[PDB]
Amino acid sequence: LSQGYFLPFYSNISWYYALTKTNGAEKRVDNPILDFKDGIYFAATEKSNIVRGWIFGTTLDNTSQSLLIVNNATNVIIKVCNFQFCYDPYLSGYFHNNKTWSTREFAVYSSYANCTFEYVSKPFMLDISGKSGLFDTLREFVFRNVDGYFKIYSKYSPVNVNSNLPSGFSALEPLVELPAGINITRFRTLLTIHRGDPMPNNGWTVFSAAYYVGYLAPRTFMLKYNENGTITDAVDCSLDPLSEAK
Amino acid sequence: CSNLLLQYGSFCTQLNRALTGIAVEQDKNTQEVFAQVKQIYKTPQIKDF
Amino acid sequence: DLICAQKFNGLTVLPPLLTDEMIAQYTSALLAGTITSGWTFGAGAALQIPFAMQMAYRFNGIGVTQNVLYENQKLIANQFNSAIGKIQDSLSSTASALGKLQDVVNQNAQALNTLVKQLSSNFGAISSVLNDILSRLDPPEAEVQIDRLITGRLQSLQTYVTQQLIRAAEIRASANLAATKMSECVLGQSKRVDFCG
Amino acid sequence: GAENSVAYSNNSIAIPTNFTISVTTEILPVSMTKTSVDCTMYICGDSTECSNLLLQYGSFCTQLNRALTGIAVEQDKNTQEVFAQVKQIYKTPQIKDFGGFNFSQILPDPSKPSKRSFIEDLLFNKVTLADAGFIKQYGDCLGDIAARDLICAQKFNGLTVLPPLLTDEMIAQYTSALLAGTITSGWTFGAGAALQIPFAMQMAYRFNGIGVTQNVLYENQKLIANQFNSAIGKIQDSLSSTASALGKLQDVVNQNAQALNTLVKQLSSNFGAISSVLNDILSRLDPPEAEVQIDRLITGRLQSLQTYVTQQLIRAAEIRASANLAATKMSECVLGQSKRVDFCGKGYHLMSFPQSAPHGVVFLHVTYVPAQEKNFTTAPAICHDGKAHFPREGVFVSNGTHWFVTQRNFYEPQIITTDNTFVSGNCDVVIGIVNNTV
Amino acid sequence: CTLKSFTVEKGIYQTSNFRVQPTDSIVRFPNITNLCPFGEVFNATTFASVYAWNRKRISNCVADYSVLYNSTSFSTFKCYGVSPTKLNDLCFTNVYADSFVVRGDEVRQIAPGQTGKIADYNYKLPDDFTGCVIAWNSNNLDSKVGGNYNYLYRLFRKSNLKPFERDISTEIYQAGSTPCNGVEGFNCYFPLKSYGFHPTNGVGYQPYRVVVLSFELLNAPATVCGPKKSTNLIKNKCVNFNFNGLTGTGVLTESNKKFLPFQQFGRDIADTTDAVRDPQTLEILDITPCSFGGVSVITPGTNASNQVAVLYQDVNCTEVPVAIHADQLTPTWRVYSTGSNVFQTRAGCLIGAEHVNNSYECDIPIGAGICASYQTQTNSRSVASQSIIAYTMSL
Ligand SMILES: *[C@@H]1O[C@H](CO)[C@@H](O[C@@H]2O[C@H](CO)[C@@H](O)[C@H](O)[C@H]2NC(C)=O)[C@H](O)[C@H]1NC(C)=O
Ligand SMILES: *[C@@H]1O[C@H](CO)[C@@H](O[C@@H]2O[C@H](CO)[C@@H](O)[C@H](O)[C@H]2NC(C)=O)[C@H](O)[C@H]1NC(C)=O
Ligand SMILES: *[C@@H]1O[C@H](CO)[C@@H](O[C@@H]2O[C@H](CO)[C@@H](O)[C@H](O)[C@H]2NC(C)=O)[C@H](O)[C@H]1NC(C)=O
Ligand SMILES: *[C@@H]1O[C@H](CO)[C@@H](O[C@@H]2O[C@H](CO)[C@@H](O)[C@H](O)[C@H]2NC(C)=O)[C@H](O)[C@H]1NC(C)=O
Ligand SMILES: *[C@@H]1O[C@H](CO)[C@@H](O[C@@H]2O[C@H](CO)[C@@H](O)[C@H](O)[C@H]2NC(C)=O)[C@H](O)[C@H]1NC(C)=O
Ligand SMILES: *[C@@H]1O[C@H](CO)[C@@H](O[C@@H]2O[C@H](CO)[C@@H](O)[C@H](O)[C@H]2NC(C)=O)[C@H](O)[C@H]1NC(C)=O
Ligand SMILES: *[C@@H]1O[C@H](CO)[C@@H](O)[C@H](O)[C@H]1NC(C)=O
Ligand SMILES: *[C@@H]1O[C@H](CO)[C@@H](O)[C@H](O)[C@H]1NC(C)=O
Ligand SMILES: *[C@@H]1O[C@H](CO)[C@@H](O)[C@H](O)[C@H]1NC(C)=O
Ligand SMILES: *[C@@H]1O[C@H](CO)[C@@H](O)[C@H](O)[C@H]1NC(C)=O
Ligand SMILES: *[C@@H]1O[C@H](CO)[C@@H](O)[C@H](O)[C@H]1NC(C)=O
Ligand SMILES: *[C@@H]1O[C@H](CO)[C@@H](O)[C@H](O)[C@H]1NC(C)=O
Ligand SMILES: *[C@@H]1O[C@H](CO)[C@@H](O)[C@H](O)[C@H]1NC(C)=O
Ligand SMILES: *[C@@H]1O[C@H](CO)[C@@H](O)[C@H](O)[C@H]1NC(C)=O
Ligand SMILES: *[C@@H]1O[C@H](CO)[C@@H](O)[C@H](O)[C@H]1NC(C)=O
Ligand SMILES: *[C@@H]1O[C@H](CO)[C@@H](O)[C@H](O)[C@H]1NC(C)=O
Ligand SMILES: *[C@@H]1O[C@H](CO)[C@@H](O)[C@H](O)[C@H]1NC(C)=O
Repeated sequence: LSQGYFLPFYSNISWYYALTKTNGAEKRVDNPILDFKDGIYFAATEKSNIVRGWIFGTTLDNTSQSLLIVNNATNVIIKVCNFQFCYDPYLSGYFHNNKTWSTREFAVYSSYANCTFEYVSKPFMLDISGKSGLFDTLREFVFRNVDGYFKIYSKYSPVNVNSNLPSGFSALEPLVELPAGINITRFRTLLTIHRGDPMPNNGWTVFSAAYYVGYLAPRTFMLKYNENGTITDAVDCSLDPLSEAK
Repeated sequence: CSNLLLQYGSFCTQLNRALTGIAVEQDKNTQEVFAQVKQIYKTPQIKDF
Repeated sequence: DLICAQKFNGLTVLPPLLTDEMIAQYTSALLAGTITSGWTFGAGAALQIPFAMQMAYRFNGIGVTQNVLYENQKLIANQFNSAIGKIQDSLSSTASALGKLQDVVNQNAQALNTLVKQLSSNFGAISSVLNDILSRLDPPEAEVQIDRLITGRLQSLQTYVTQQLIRAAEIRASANLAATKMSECVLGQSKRVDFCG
Repeated sequence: GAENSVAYSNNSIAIPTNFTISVTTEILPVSMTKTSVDCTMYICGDSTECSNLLLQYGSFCTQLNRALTGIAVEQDKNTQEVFAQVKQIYKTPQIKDFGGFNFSQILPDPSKPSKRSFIEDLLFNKVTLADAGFIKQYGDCLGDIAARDLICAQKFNGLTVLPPLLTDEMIAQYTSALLAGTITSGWTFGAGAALQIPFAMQMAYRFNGIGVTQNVLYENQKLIANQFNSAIGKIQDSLSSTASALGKLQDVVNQNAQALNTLVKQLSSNFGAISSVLNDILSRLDPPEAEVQIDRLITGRLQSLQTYVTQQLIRAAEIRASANLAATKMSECVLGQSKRVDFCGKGYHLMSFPQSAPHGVVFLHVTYVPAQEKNFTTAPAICHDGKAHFPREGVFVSNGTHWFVTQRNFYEPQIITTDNTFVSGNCDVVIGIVNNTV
Repeated sequence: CTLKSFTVEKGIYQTSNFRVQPTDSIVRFPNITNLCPFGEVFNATTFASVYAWNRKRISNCVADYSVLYNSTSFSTFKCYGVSPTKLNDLCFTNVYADSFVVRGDEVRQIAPGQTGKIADYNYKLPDDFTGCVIAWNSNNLDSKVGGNYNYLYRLFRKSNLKPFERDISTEIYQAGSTPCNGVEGFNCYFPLKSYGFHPTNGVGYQPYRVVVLSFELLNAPATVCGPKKSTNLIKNKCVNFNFNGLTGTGVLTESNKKFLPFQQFGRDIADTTDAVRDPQTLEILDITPCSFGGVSVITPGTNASNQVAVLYQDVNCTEVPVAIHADQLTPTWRVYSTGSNVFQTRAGCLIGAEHVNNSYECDIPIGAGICASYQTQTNSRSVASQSIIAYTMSL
């Protein structure tokens, strides 16, 4: 039995879309400044890897230390700096004629200076090329700011569903703990919008994706571990009478 | 204080198990004394004893 | 009140599964089978027999042949009534129904009240008021005092539960005695001397 | 329960005209798993400095081990008091002509290596004994790959299970001697030497001991034998399928196993210390600073051992009460015929058969349990020659205009005669009286 | 010694454990042996300001503070959760520096429970710090003859800092209810102020360098280890072992359990490590207790005799010398480890009692239907001796 900040079972989770309607008529790009509160749970369902970054902070400009996570093609780049973000941050995926990706635009911040933390992990490449079908991947993260530590927990899973966050139990393994001593209250996601030659207007287009924001609250959870040390089952004591009896 | 009691130990499951055994034993005592039969006989209206 | 303090301090009294009226219905069924069948309902189905005959067999079962009962029948009945009448009256004013039952009830109530009053024991802490500990010390320095209080209150609960286990052992001995008596004294006629009177 | 209003009868009786020899089964714990607890192995493990701290702390565990040794010696004494019973080891009576009564599945067979009967086989199969009944060697715990079992943790943490002194096979030998003395002598072997008696006539005497004369048996002997065999077969099948043999015994075994597992899992309690890992305390703090945390751990684990021993003493009090009850039922229903009501079965007790079971005894109580009732009219002290007449072992029930003096628990009407009814007192003083006979 | 009495009555007694005392110590620290930079940490030209305090990884290292002894004397070396004496016998999976400069009178503020401008607006050590704090006067280094006006400290702040949380604002603080819109004034405050460490100031006003070494030890592979010298490995004897700071007393054996690639030790149902990955050979060694529980001593009584029998509970008679590790026992014990009268029971292995095929009544109940008795063999076998026998109990 462990008392901690958990995502309560069957909680009200905010679903956000990123999709182009018929023949580029209705464009859905949504980067609202959500509240961090006591850490968050963020789930991304996508076919093309479009949800590629995060912004964390309090004032979200050069007034306060901020955090940027960019999971672009070359690496994952975690930068705790005085990020003077522009009004509508997003990444722009540049597509080369040679079927390669040159996704370097940086429409997220206008500048950065006098900052503390830089981090790059696990040299890897992840494609954002358009794929026919439905959302093929579900990527889950838990973000916390505890005792001067920015904790990220992750779980990656290939799933094929029509939409809306397939029901199931996910235990997120410790991904990375960062020694960033910053105050975080508000955050916004970084999506990537396509550019190149998808349509000769050379405007803005997006691929289908969805992201999900849930709020951590102080609960008590009954967790079970296997010999590997992996959480294989969890009970939310406050969910219902049966879970409280458990 | 709940966190301190959680890391301190898990005595109260044992304590409540003992108390639940006591309560079930009280119910079983009442069953073995009073019930002891599964036919409820009503008062014999004919009172010429 | 005392009971409000017990409820607010996590101590609850679970009601017995059998209500007093179901207990009375069991006892009425036993009395009906005893004054209509006598003892045969303790083995199989109740076997009707007039009371003045099962009393004759109960005489037969103490070495006093039935020739004694009917030849004094009326007197016997009245005497029993007189006898029952006496416990009809003394029980009304002697407070003998308290006996060991009032002692059991007072013991349980006093144990619960003692458990409640033990919350004012410091147990070596700065105070027994957990909120005054928590509103005067930071979590580190309050760890020691709250751990002392936790150990003390856990030991109080352990003592309460152990004494309840011993009390339930003696209550179970008395309940086994009551079951044996109702199976023998009520469902038959015990030949044991000074067992049913 | 069902409402069964019985019509009180100022002058009528209900005499059961047909019985039902029923083999009720009860299960009584006789012993509990006796355990030994090592002082330092549990509290400290392999530590010289923790051993010194426990030495200067106090000498609690000598008293704790004295209590546990008393519990174990009492467990052996309970097993002697119930199973040992008669020391004379009577072997199976090869002559098996028991008047129809079979005992095939209750008397042990030499075919299988263990002299344990088939009913005993089902009883031993039903109780799991998943903790100590199985044999675990030190080589098993020394070499393992997947994960250390609960029993290995208990063994490595000072918690050992001492085997009972009486082996299950010699427990079965006690029960076989008791069964042989019961089916050849009946009850005379509970007082002196066994006095041989053919089973049918001691069965008739066991009816005589419940107010039902022997006139029932030799007249119904084949039916009696077949009824007992059918009852024993039915309880055999129910034991095979209903898992009712668990009852009290499985609860006791699970209680002991759960207590030991709680003791093991409670080593992870901090008790206010920095951690429950004694070596992490000892590998991060100096002996002065480590003494505070190790003393907190010593107090917590000493309290855990004290609690374990305290409910072990309470559980052994319950087990001793149940074993005294088992000895009373063994020496009042296997060595005799108890006249106590509902002591050895719902009906009128005939005998009982002890069966070995894991840490307990199963009694197959054979009881009378009459049925097939029939209303008659009854009037006592019939007035003949102006004198009251009372029925000696009779009831004075009536057929149509015919009055018969009848046995209590079995409808066997007989004519009124002076050798069956005794006269005393002038008639007319008695309240309900009527002669018209003898 | 178990009964705590020089006179022992006839019976069977569960002696606790006194056979084995380990005589060897085993240290298995990994291959690092590289002197950790304490001149690039402690001997830095300039530390950070307490408001913008630095933090660094330590990476693979041997942490021997002995190298710093003739470099400076640490006035404050309070350690939390770890004793200083044990700092040389440990391995740390993660270590952080947290270096800054304060005033002397404020070093007492670098502690879990503290209030003050440093402990409320600047650093705020947590309540479960479990690292430790080193501090030393640095008036010789961090002091200019005109006063060093670096090392800013946050003087005002709208709320107390969280544990280990940094805060660089450069904003404007409002004392009253009159907005400043980011400009200075009379009610407007710049939240940072410079110390001004002149050399000839009181010791409370002189600079102190604080390194808050926050270190955590987990099941991850050890990163920083102490100066302890790694010995050989003994794989069949009861020893004292210390692999990565995880000390204990037991028998190490070859194990076939599978660990995660980054797991250093396993755990039992209790909080006892039953397996450890030796970080030099990377093998997995099972850990077994030195103490063997189950040894019972069968005595006819000290006044009667001094010969005893020993029942080893639930063990193979062949394995008894290996089970109790008879090599390390005294020869008087090794008499009862092997021999001729080594009768095997279902309860266990009985050594020291001459098993007889006769069936006597029980005298000392052993277990599994076997009893021992002190019988007169002098009149039995010509001229023989009073001796202990074991047999199947008679029913
Ligand atoms: C983290 O930042 C938030 C907002 O940036 C701080 O919350 C504000 O605190 C000030 C001063 O107490 C209040 O006047 C505001 O009303 C607060 N706003 C909100 C939305 O809470 C918070 O105090 C900061 N955390 C720390 C530890 O300093
Ligand atoms: C992904 O983001 C990283 C971070 O900005 C990019 O790497 C930078 O590349 C520029 C120019 O090549 C360098 O000046 C920076 O030093 C790099 N920073 C880091 C942290 O590596 C990278 O180019 C981006 N990938 C793509 C495909 O645009
Ligand atoms: C980042 O912070 C530094 C430190 O304050 C700034 O550098 C100082 O700038 C002021 C201008 O007001 C000068 O008076 C100081 O001499 C500078 N000090 C140093 C060490 O350079 C720097 O300007 C800040 N960055 C930006 C982009 O403004
Ligand atoms: C504990 O972890 C190990 C290693 O990851 C698991 O063993 C793997 O199991 C999967 C699925 O059966 C196999 O595909 C891998 O090849 C296995 N690897 C190894 C090293 O055995 C093990 O299953 C985990 N434990 C549990 C209970 O899931
Ligand atoms: C036996 O004792 C009873 C008393 O228990 C006697 O009955 C009593 O007789 C006296 C005198 O008539 C009355 O005053 C009492 O009220 C009667 N008591 C009862 C219970 O009826 C009875 O006479 C005695 N008989 C003999 C033969 O001694
Ligand atoms: C008394 O009861 C027994 C048992 O119920 C009766 O015997 C049964 O007779 C029926 C009909 O022939 C059979 O089907 C059953 O199998 C018999 N049971 C046994 C145990 O043998 C018997 O007939 C009854 N006697 C009277 C007079 O009612
Ligand atoms: C979730 O929260 C939103 C915002 O308050 C609310 O409008 C909506 O009804 C909530 N949904 C549920 C199922 O509670
Ligand atoms: C007795 O039991 C055995 C084995 O169950 C069976 O073969 C035999 O027929 C039975 N005899 C009687 C009379 O029931
Ligand atoms: C006996 O009389 C009662 C009361 O009328 C009746 O319910 C019952 O069926 C009768 N039994 C017999 C066997 O006649
Ligand atoms: C039987 O009782 C009747 C009625 O009182 C009586 O007339 C008759 O004489 C009695 N018979 C005998 C034998 O006494
Ligand atoms: C019993 O009563 C029945 C019905 O009254 C009658 O037919 C029968 O002859 C009587 N027999 C005896 C023995 O009284
Ligand atoms: C009850 O039986 C008695 C004795 O036979 C008799 O005197 C009385 O009148 C009967 N009462 C009734 C009406 O049942
Ligand atoms: C270091 O050792 C040398 C050699 O004796 C000594 O001269 C020097 O003073 C020492 N360092 C300090 C700070 O004393
Ligand atoms: C610290 O650095 C100075 C300058 O580089 C050097 O003179 C001094 O010897 C160093 N001290 C130590 C202990 O390395
Ligand atoms: C550790 O060093 C020793 C001695 O140089 C060597 O034999 C061993 O292979 C090394 N192991 C590793 C894992 O580096
Ligand atoms: C002891 O080990 C030997 C050698 O394998 C084996 O034959 C014997 O059965 C073992 N004893 C046991 C398992 O009790
Ligand atoms: C006792 O009998 C066994 C049975 O074979 C025999 O092996 C042994 O040598 C005999 N003598 C003893 C045990 O002293």
